[PDB]
Amino acid sequence: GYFEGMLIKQTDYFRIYRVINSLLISQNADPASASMYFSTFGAFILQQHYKVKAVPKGGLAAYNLGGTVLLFADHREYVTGAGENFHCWVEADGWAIDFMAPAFSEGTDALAVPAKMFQRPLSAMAASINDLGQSGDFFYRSEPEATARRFADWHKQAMIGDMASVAANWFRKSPKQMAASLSVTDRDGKARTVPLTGEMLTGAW
Repeated sequence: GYFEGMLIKQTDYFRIYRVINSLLISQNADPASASMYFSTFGAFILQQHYKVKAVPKGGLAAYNLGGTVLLFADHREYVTGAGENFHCWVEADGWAIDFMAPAFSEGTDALAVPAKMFQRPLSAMAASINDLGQSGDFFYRSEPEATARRFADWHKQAMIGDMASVAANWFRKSPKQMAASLSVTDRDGKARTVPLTGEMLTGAW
């Protein structure tokens, strides 16, 4: 209670999630693509506002969330997802941060996954997908070749960099007072209003 020990305050983590979610929502992205935006835009915001090296990574990811294991992998003969089960996260200043975590309720049906922050030391990582016995446990296997290929066409898409710029400029550290909505201009020169999405967000894994 006497210092900020985590890389980012919980409330600011939620600000980041809210900003990225607000920019993405119109895109109706699949889970894998969504994680790519949460991880790259999150990393960019961390670089720009917190002055830490923050690196998006992807591959196989698994979490114990309140007793249920969420597994971003394909089952075969588990392996790294060849499709929509691929998942990205951020590694920054030793911290594992998954800015997508509040969105884990979607697509999990019976698992009834709550929306909470995921920000934990990488040094706390479990040994495997079979070592996830406690809520908040996580396991990652980076697949750098797969990650590189997944992102291969992103540099050709000017809109993505434009959205990242908007994200970094929308985010402010608490308590400074963020715009409720922004006017965003596309490459055609046309502007649209993008509002902050409106979920109430509490809790940490």
